[PDB]
Amino acid sequence: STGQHPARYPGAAAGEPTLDSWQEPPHNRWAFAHLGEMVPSAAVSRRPGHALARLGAIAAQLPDLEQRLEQTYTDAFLVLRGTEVVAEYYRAGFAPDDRHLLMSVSKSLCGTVVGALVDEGRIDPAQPVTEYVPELAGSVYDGPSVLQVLDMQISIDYNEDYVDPASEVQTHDRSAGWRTRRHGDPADTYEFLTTLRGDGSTGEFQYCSANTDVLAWIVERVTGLRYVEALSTYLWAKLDADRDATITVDTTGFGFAHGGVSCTARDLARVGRMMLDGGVAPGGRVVSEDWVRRVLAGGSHEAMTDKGFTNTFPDGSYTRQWWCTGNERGNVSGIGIHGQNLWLDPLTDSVIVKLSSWPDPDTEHWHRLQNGILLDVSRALDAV
Repeated sequence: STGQHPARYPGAAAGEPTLDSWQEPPHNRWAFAHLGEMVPSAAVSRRPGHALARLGAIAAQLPDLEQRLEQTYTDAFLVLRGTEVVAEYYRAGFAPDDRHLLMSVSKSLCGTVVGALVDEGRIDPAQPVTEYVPELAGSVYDGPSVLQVLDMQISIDYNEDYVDPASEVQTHDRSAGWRTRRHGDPADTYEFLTTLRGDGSTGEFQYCSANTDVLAWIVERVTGLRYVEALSTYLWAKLDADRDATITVDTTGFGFAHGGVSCTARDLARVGRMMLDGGVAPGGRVVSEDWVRRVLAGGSHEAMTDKGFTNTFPDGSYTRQWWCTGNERGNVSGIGIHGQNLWLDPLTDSVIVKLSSWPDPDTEHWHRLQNGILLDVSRALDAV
């Protein structure tokens, strides 16, 4: 009841292959070249133990920076000033070219793909979600505009108490393959999204992962491409990246748009570089100049009532899948749980990538330390 989705390969039936059919023809021609999409898989290294610290450059102004990175469970840290890498850090056991899960920084990448299609005139943010995904009729996404999804200004009954298996947040993970399925669970991410309800009100920010996955669904219906491919075509393939990114997929092959991307720190910085270059990447324009300007400008401040954000950034806001600090520097950031940031410092034409593994997903304690680092590093880049 979720309508047409992009086939896993040319001519594939809906939902095919599954874990139980991938060895059968015609699936197997595709599956034998893509088995990691069906079965958990490990890299077998072609290459035959200590932290790498090349902090520059900023080490003089921040002598204790490495210790501060250790204290916030930093896995990869990179500062791009202009086009130049001016500081790098990677923990022992994590190589410079290793990939790291982005969690909700993935959302900012999804918003970028939507922006690309807006630039092409294939998505109108003023249109209702149901213009593109009619099958969301009868759900909380029946009524709201695409822009309201982009800005996450839709009231949704979405329990964030993860430990409760009944919670929407854990059910979302189970539907998408991030957690073991329970009997009665939705078959895939699309079905889960259709189960969501709300009181109908809009206009106030509510951070909710479902919004990003609806955006990816819209992308698929508009382009006919799997979100996996759209993310490449409209963003990743234009970055001149060192490595492919990866994205977890659910049982239909739908990329887990809201949280499932992994990539290298250096490559993630290329996304920030594109944003600070007015939307243009090495391989071509990604989003319009206007789109970038709107991101840097922020969303409606009055919509933003998340004290977990405004306690630190009183004039903060959220728009188009980016957090906007509204601080004196105009900092904007992608953010994901356990300490992921794609942090933009337009003042110094710099991007800071910090990819981490805090023991906890989201506490005031970790955010205080992490934001202190990002701000101190940003200021260290100012001319003096």
